[PDB]
Amino acid sequence: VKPDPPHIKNLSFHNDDLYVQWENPQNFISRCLFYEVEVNNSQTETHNVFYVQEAKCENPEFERNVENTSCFMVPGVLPDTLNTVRIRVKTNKLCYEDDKLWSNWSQEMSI
Amino acid sequence: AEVQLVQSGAEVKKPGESLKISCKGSGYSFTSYWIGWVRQMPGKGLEWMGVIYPGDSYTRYSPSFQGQVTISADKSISTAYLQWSSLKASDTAMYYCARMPNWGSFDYWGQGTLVTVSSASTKGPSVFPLAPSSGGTAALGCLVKDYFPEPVTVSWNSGALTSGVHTFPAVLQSSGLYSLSSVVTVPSSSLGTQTYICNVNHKPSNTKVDKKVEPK
Amino acid sequence: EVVLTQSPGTLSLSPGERATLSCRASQSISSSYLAWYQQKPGQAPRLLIYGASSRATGIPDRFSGSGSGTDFTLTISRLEPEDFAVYYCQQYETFGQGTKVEIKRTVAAPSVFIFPPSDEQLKSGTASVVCLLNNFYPREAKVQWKVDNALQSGNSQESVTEQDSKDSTYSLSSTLTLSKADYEKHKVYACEVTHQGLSSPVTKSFNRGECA
Repeated sequence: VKPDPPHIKNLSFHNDDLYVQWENPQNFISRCLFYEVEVNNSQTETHNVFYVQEAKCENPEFERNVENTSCFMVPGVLPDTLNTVRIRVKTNKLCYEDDKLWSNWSQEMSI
Repeated sequence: AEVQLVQSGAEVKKPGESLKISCKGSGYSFTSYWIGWVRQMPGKGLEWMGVIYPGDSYTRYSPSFQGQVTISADKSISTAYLQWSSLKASDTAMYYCARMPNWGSFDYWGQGTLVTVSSASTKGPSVFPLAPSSGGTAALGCLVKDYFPEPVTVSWNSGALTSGVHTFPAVLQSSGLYSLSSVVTVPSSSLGTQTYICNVNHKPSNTKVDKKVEPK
Repeated sequence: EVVLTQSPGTLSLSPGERATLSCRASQSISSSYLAWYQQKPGQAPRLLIYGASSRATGIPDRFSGSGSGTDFTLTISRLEPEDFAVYYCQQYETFGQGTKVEIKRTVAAPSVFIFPPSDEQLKSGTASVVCLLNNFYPREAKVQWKVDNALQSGNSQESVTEQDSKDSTYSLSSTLTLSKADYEKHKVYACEVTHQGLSSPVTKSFNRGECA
């Protein structure tokens, strides 16, 4: 009946201060946001638009698996022509309660 | 591997009983997408039930379905569930689970799970003839009556006859039992020179019946 | 909430023709949230278009979505026999009531037949009178039960076949059920059929206890 609560990975009580290391999967983001991508070329003489659910940098291409980076397949682009890309971020209507995103709290114990 | 959602088997339950259908997704990151549940009642359109984001089990329900059913998930076995605590006859439907990206569309579906809720007990059919006549051709058939649950299988002349056959879709009577008729068109000349027999099989009651449809 | 109304409920076209299904939204919705689905008889629905105009993986070029705000359109350029199914538009928790796209054939009048209850069933205590409407087009047909000269109400149920794969016609059965007690007090049992292929309606009847 209740969502999965936050999870403490590590703690440190250092000079009267608490430093908490939370396991952060960012599910609240992953489930609400998505990208809408617009591609224009000359073949393709009309604006092609697609949606992105996963922006994960896994592979197994000769690229990278690092952080501070996002990966996604862009259909409609041809290497021989000039193409213009334009991205937008859109929210998921299912995440809203009384027109408010991420509307609620969560319950945890530090002991 | 390709995305696939595989649902649990057909269920025939009594009203007042609990029920839990499962949906097991494979070929994708189970937690990356939401799982929805859609209901399709006999001969009717699609009804958006509710959805879950397996990642953090964030569940939402349509107002018509809230407090009537429970959507849950098991990350570890790539499974999504739909459940009733006390079924009513009115829950009789096909139930589909589907994968949904954040834009809300359902891109991959499960095969469906047929749910049949009745107070009725398994009961094989009473097979009565529909004898000719009252030119060209003449019609005849069998009335496959008062059975539960579905389906029944009607054959003619043990498979030797296919052309002209029409097995009507079963109809749910007020008694809670199904009734259906199979008919066939044959040349009027063939009557009394060729015998017509309908073979009714109702696998749940283990009943096989064969009726001789004679003229007059 | 948002309400989607599909127009028309039934689209009758020949194979090779152009199919235009329409989805009107009660309020202006973002084009990214609208999707179209196809559902063949006895099969799970398949997604065709999402984000109002984007084809799903493997969906052929003949299917194209267009529209914005309130008025959305699904277009099947050339109709392939597989394309005759029920199509639904959807935005989140909201689904359209569906559009059946059916094979249009030349109008065909039904062959009508009436069947009195078998003697076998009459010993059981109930009587089923069956009326067959055979091989017809279009589907729209009025069946009326007349016990003597009185029109009947909630004592009848009908059933239609799925459009034939070889001749594109339908068939319908009407089963009027009443008790042995009720059946044994009335003489005339008539089945009155109204259809486009019939100039005037066709009645088929029997007098109880008279047959070859």
